[PDB]
This record gives sequence, structure tokens and C-alpha cells, in this order.
Amino acid sequence: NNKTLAAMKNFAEQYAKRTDTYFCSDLSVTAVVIEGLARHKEELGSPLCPCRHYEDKEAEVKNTFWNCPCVPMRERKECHCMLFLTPDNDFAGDAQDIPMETLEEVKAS
Amino acid sequence: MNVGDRVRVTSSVVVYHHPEHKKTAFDLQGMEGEVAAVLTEWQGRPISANLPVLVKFEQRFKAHFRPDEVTLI
Ligand code: SF4
Repeated sequence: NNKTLAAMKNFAEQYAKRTDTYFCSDLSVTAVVIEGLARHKEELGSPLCPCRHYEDKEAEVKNTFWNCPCVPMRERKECHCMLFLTPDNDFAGDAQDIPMETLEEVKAS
Repeated sequence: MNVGDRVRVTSSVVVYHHPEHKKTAFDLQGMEGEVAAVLTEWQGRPISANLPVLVKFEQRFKAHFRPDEVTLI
């Protein structure tokens, strides 16, 4: 759901601005995580974090801990996927926006 | 560990959702609350929450912890 891919991109950009967090300096990292969130949202109904493995994804989405923005990000601003990085982080660039073109390249592959 | 246990946050845990410090960094170390849940499964299906101990504090505030960050009062 390409509408969902665009909705997820907008979410990421708005959430980064609201939390004073920044995207990875390598925006393809960001794009891969945004595409995984959308994929999960299409498959499972919720944006289950894409940079983890699970024993039971349906149970995870019901529990809600790892649905984006996850518990660790909401409470401690910790994002294991490196989608939302605090300004001090070595991998933080300066963008809080990602060109749609960049996500389209990840859909291309 | 049990639901209902009183615990003290003994590790330094910096959070951003406290109702008195909305959006700003606040260390919960030293605060005391009660265990409200220990997340190990959702309807019999093991789940992977990595901050499984949900602790309720005063002022309608709750936060999640690893078992090693809290101490049974
Ligand atoms: S670690 Fe949390 S905030 Fe980061 S992409 Fe995964 S679910 Fe979203």
C-alpha cells in the first residue's frame, strides 16, 4: 500500500521533528526502515518495528510494545533501528526530512 | 517478581513522558512505584518486549523497565 508507504514517510518526518531527533546521515538506512514499517503495517495492520526478529508477529502487534514509535522510543528516545537518532549520536545527520525519491529507490529493489 | 510489588528505580533511567516533565529528560532513579505487569506473553504466545516490567507511579505515570533496573522495596 503505496498510500501507506507515503503515510509512513510523513509519520517519520513528523515524529523526528516533534521529538527533536534526526535521521541517519545515510538516508538509505532511513528509507529501508520506513519501507519495512509500511510493509509490516500492510501485512500485520500495525507498524511493527522492522529491524528485529520475532517468534510471533501477530502477538507482538497485539501486545503493542514494538509498534512504531515503540516503548523504548516513546519513553527513552532509544531507536534500535537508527530511524530516530538523538543529536549527539554519531550516525545522526541533520535531516528531519527524506526525499520521496529515496524511498522509491528502495521500492525499486 | 510479582504484580503488586513495591519497587525503587535503582538504575539511572532517563525518560521523556513524565507528566511533570513532558518532552524533557527526567531521571526516574530513586522513585518508588508498584509493579503493574511483567510482560512475557500475549495470550499464551511469548512476546519480546525488552522493558518488560511495567511500574506505576504517582501522578498517573507509568514506565517500563528491565528487571535489573528496579529493586524490590
Ligand atoms: S526502534 Fe522503535 S522507534 Fe525505532 S523504528 Fe523500531 S519501532 Fe520505530
